[PDB]
Order: sequence, then structure tokens, then C-alpha cells
Amino acid sequence: FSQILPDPSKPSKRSPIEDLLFNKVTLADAGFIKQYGDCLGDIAARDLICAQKFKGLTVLPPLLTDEMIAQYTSALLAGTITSGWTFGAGPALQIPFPMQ
Amino acid sequence: TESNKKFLPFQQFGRDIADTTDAVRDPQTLEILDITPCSFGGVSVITPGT
Ligand SMILES: *[C@@H]1O[C@H](CO)[C@@H](O[C@@H]2O[C@H](CO)[C@@H](O)[C@H](O)[C@H]2NC(C)=O)[C@H](O)[C@H]1NC(C)=O
Ligand SMILES: *[C@@H]1O[C@H](CO)[C@@H](O)[C@H](O)[C@H]1NC(C)=O
Repeated sequence: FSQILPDPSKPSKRSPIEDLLFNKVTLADAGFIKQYGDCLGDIAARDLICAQKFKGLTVLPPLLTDEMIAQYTSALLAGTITSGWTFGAGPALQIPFPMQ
Repeated sequence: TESNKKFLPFQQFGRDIADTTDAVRDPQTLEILDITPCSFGGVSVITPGT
């Protein structure tokens, strides 16, 4: 299962398939770490984001970031690998993999 | 603010995508300036029940 479990060596809690997925989609610009006066200096070549911003159209950050989503996934998969299908109803019960 | 955009001898105004004036030229000094707004967005209130 070395291709789906999270990899400790990575600085972020992610897995190789997720890592390959994240770089195959071109997400729109964001980050909002600092915004005021950005398009005044070296971004004098105006970018579309601040041009939209100056007219009063804004976006908001989501309630859940990526990190805790990765945590939920690494929870469910670890649950289903070592406890069969019983943890969906009551307490977890361990079973060796071949018998499952 | 002061910008470094090149201008033609007979050009007067610059227009953005929104079709609103952004860059002007000083009628008596002959230097190029840029216009940007000053305000920003709104606020929010967090409160328990009254
Ligand atoms: C589980 O499978 C993965 C991928 O099939 C193995 O990882 C690869 O191992 C080869 C060595 O044969 C390396 O050349 C690759 O660079 C490895 N890739 C990755 C993504 O790790 C892994 O060794 C296998 N685990 C066991 C215990 O055999
Ligand atoms: C009048 O305009 C000319 C043309 O640019 C300029 O050279 C001069 O300094 C101006 N003088 C005054 C008093 O505004």
C-alpha cells in the first residue's frame, strides 16, 4: 500500500497520487496574504485579479483548507485497511487482512 | 503615483479594460501620472446572543 498511504518524508502530510493530482489542474490566483498597493509597484502591468478587485467583486476563503481534508482521508483509509467494515456501525474490531 | 509608461506626442489619455481613465499627463509640466482608488472593502460583526 505504499502508493496511497501518506508519506512521512514529505514536508506536508500528503500522498503520491494526491501530489500528482494537485499539479495537473490550474487553480486560479489566490493567497490574500497582502493585497493593498500590490498593483502599484512592479505589478504596474496590471493583473486581472486586482483589476477585478478595484470594482468591488471579491472572493472568500473556504472553511476547510487542504490539510485537514488530507487528514480525514488518511483517517478513513487507515480505518478501512485494518478493521474490515465494522467501524461504520460500532467500536473498531481488528481482523487480519487475508481473512478479510 | 508616478509611472514609466511611454507616450506618443499627440496622445492624451490612457484607458483600462473597464473603460475608465487611469493615466493622465500634466498639461503644464509634461509628465505622466497614474490614478488609483483609495478605499477598500467592508467589515463583519461576531457576536453571541443578546
Ligand atoms: C510498493 O510498490 C512501490 C511502487 O510499485 C515500490 O516503490 C518503488 O520501488 C522501486 C524499486 O523496485 C523504485 O525504483 C521506485 O522508485 C519506487 N517508487 C515509489 C513511488 O516508491 C515499493 O518499493 C513497493 N514496496 C515494497 C515493500 O515492495
Ligand atoms: C506657462 O506655460 C509654459 C508652457 O509650459 C511654461 O513653460 C511656463 O513655466 C508657465 N508659466 C507659468 C507662470 O505658469
